[PDB]
Amino acid sequence: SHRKFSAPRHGSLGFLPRKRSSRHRGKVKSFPKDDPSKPVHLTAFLGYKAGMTHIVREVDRPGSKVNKKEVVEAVTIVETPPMVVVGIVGYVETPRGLRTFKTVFAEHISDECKRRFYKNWHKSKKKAFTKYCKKWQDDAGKRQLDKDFSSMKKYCQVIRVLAHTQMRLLPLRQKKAHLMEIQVNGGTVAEKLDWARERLEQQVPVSQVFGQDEMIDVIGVTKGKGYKGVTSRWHTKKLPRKTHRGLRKVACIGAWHPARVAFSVARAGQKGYHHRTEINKKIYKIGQGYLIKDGKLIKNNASTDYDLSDKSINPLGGFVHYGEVTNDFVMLKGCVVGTKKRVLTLRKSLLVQTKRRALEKIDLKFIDTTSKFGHGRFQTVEEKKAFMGPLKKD
Amino acid sequence: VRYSLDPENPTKSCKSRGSNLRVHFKNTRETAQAIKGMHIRKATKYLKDVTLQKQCVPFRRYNGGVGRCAQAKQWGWTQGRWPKKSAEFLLHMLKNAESNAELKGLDVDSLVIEHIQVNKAPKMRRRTYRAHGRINPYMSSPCHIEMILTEKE
Amino acid sequence: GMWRFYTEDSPGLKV
Amino acid sequence: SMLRLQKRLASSVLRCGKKKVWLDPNETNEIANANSRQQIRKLIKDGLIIRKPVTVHSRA
RNA sequence: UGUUCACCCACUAAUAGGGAACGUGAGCUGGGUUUAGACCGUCGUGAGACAGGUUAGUUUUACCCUACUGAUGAUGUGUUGU
RNA sequence: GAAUGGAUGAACGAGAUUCCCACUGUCCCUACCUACUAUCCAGCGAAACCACAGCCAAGGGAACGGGCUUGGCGGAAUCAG
RNA sequence: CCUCUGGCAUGUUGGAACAAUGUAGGUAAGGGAAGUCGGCAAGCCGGAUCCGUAACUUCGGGAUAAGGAUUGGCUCUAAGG
RNA sequence: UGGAGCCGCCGCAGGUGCAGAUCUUGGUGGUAGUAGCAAAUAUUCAAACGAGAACUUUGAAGGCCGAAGUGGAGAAGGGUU
Ligand SMILES: [Mg+2]
Ligand SMILES: [Mg+2]
Ligand SMILES: [Mg+2]
Ligand SMILES: [Mg+2]
Ligand SMILES: [Mg+2]
Ligand SMILES: [Mg+2]
Ligand SMILES: [Mg+2]
Ligand SMILES: [Mg+2]
Ligand SMILES: [Mg+2]
Ligand SMILES: [Mg+2]
Ligand SMILES: [Mg+2]
Ligand SMILES: [Mg+2]
Ligand SMILES: [Mg+2]
Ligand SMILES: [Mg+2]
Ligand SMILES: [Mg+2]
Ligand SMILES: [Mg+2]
Ligand SMILES: [Mg+2]
Ligand SMILES: [Mg+2]
Ligand SMILES: [Mg+2]
Ligand SMILES: [Mg+2]
Ligand SMILES: [Mg+2]
Ligand SMILES: [Mg+2]
Ligand SMILES: [Mg+2]
Ligand SMILES: [Mg+2]
Ligand SMILES: [Mg+2]
Ligand SMILES: [Mg+2]
Ligand SMILES: [Mg+2]
Ligand SMILES: [Mg+2]
Repeated sequence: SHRKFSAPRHGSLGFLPRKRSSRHRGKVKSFPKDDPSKPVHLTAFLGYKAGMTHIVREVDRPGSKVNKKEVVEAVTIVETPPMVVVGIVGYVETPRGLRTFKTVFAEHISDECKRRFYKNWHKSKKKAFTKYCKKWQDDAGKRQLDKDFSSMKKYCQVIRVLAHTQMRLLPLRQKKAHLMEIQVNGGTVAEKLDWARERLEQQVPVSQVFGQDEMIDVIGVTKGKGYKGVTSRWHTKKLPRKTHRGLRKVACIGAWHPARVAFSVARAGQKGYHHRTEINKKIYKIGQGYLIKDGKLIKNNASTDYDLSDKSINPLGGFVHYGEVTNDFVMLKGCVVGTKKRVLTLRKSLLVQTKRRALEKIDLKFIDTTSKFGHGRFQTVEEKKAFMGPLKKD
Repeated sequence: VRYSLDPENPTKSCKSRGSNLRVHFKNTRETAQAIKGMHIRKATKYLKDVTLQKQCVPFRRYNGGVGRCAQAKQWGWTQGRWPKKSAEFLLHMLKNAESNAELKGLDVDSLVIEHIQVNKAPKMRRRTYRAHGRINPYMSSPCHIEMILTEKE
Repeated sequence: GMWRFYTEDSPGLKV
Repeated sequence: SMLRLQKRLASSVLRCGKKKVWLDPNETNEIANANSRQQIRKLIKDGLIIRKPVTVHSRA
């Protein structure tokens, strides 16, 4: 018989094999369509989820009840120290797909990057790209290099730069810097390639990719939760108290007579550590890192035009389970995928953004900087020292 | 006695067996496959590693429910265990064949474990008392081991 | 042998 | 080595529990060849086996 | 109401209809049917009967194979990593 | 329907109902914690069950096939469920 | 419930983990039986002293009815041989 | 391989030929190194013996039974424990 009282089914099939993702670094499954017209640029970046916090802002959507009313708002800090371009890699269209065609690597490559290429660095002699870099200083090699670049000019269509992180500049344990292919979207391929050939071995900061009040897509791996039962992993009803063989289950897997259990039926398995591409996360603040002209410039982070203090986005006692954000960072609206410390791919949108909400200009009023390691009540240490007065530790 | 598979050159091939040993036939079999073909000094090392869990014995044939372990990747296998009694029972046997080489007058650290073979031995039986007054068997499955080393270097 | 069912259970009851 | 007998006899001689029997762990072997009581009574007098005091339960 | 069914109240965009061994008891539950204990009515001389009412009444087993869920791996590419 | 006992009835009942107050994770709606398990390991080590076996759709067929026909197809050995 | 006298080695094993399902305990915002055949299960209540106690009744009961208040520590006073 | 009896022909004689009987007696697998060795809070350090110690013994500590006892004595029953 039919099921009596209808109800929409639990969980989406558009997300499954609900298995542990192969990758850790979230792949960009599609870069935006390079119109050939606008100038060249990078489409993606690779940051790190340092931590959350508040903002306060005046909102300007006329019509709303909240028009010209200061709301608060959660935000993620994605610490994003500049990447280093160490390669380009040409692709060519085929009817089979999109074959990689030619990879030209830079001359010098950091041990940050070289780390990646060995499973055990302690034990290696660190001999990678050793016979490669010989090419970059002779007649023969330099000529072959030029012919490779020329061939890419003749044949290739898509060009991706290879860059990698500056694992050096982070509070993370790891030294093995994440590489990633990032796509150069812009003018003609010959122009496109000579841009990336100029950028080779060079820094690239965040502000060169992204701008403020820009919708971007966060790509990463979800905070993993191990083996989980069907009630956790699918949000199935619990069965009642009296159930004899347990109650965090599904009762009827399936009907008798497709005499197999279907792929659509809810089963217990891996919950979390899935790959996920959340879209439309507006950049409220691209924040300038600590720098030196005479003394430190720690202010330039979490100070606003209306606050004017001497904060950084770092709260008291740091971001928890992370560190100090001593580098440039972006500040997205809302939560994003994954854990603290997780490497996170940003990506420019796939989509022509023209909604009132997606063109809204964000002027921040106040960044909360109170500790997250307990219930914080002081924004800065100087404020605390004022409020408390002197302590026995003096 | 007659061993299965008599040696090629008896001159330089010491022997051993140990009959009717309380060691799990199945565990003893897998660790005897592992050891087979080794140079006797490697074999001994390998069994003392198995004793302390620095190396495993991959359970290939008799692998039903036997757990995975990273140590098995050395062997090209997913299963693997650290059967201690089996290693203690064919570290004694190795000791004896090494004894007899020394007696025979062979170079002891040229000896390869050329042949080793775990047979089932007649079973013991003691009982286990079960629900609703049923009485089921609770039987050991002991094993005859025997082996042959040979001068190869 | 194994108990299985009670005398007054008589498993597959179809009166 | 093994002194469960010597603790029993000791206890019975002392007329205490065998909680209260204390055998000197340094001088074990001497106790080991005590087998009889009166051998044990000797070791009682020599101070190798001793009655422990009562566990104090203050009424205060 | 054990109900299927039914009806009523309320909300709603709408409160359409069915199938899958009248889907689904090693998924539950066991209220109801449908053992044995008992009561009542009608019937029977009686033992007993009653798609007539009532109340009390043991819901076993998965470690096999498959299927599904997730988990190591597999052949290939000389090996290995990207 | 009147000792096949009728009508009653305080006290009593691990007896059968219905409502109200309180109280609650019974529920909306699920969540977190603890211990013993299950898990992996050393040692030890049973049983039921077993024609052969074990991926499907449809067909016909003793009128609901694992095996047959026609199609889809098929990749060692395993682990927890 | 904790202790001395006396008695034991955790009930036929150990180690490492802390997943899902369980078994046995707990706790839960707002609502409070909307859950379910059914308040099943758990929760409320609980001792004592002082008040206060209905209908009904076989006048014995109902009755700890219900419903209220108080309770510690310390330093004193008075009353009982 | 084995180590002491055995066959051809003509007649006679029969407890004379097995795949099945939920057949009988004996043996052996797969299941499987799987289920399992989870009731009643608890172990730790050093030493001794010893081929060998998670488990013996001694000492030290931490715990429990908590006099309706896991203590001290019998009855019945066992029969040398
Ligand atoms: Mg429907
Ligand atoms: Mg039940
Ligand atoms: Mg916090
Ligand atoms: Mg039993
Ligand atoms: Mg019995
Ligand atoms: Mg049905
Ligand atoms: Mg079923
Ligand atoms: Mg059932
Ligand atoms: Mg019933
Ligand atoms: Mg009946
Ligand atoms: Mg298991
Ligand atoms: Mg009448
Ligand atoms: Mg009359
Ligand atoms: Mg009558
Ligand atoms: Mg069949
Ligand atoms: Mg215990
Ligand atoms: Mg123990
Ligand atoms: Mg016991
Ligand atoms: Mg609540
Ligand atoms: Mg309902
Ligand atoms: Mg209801
Ligand atoms: Mg109850
Ligand atoms: Mg009353
Ligand atoms: Mg003879
Ligand atoms: Mg005869
Ligand atoms: Mg036969
Ligand atoms: Mg096991
Ligand atoms: Mg006694």
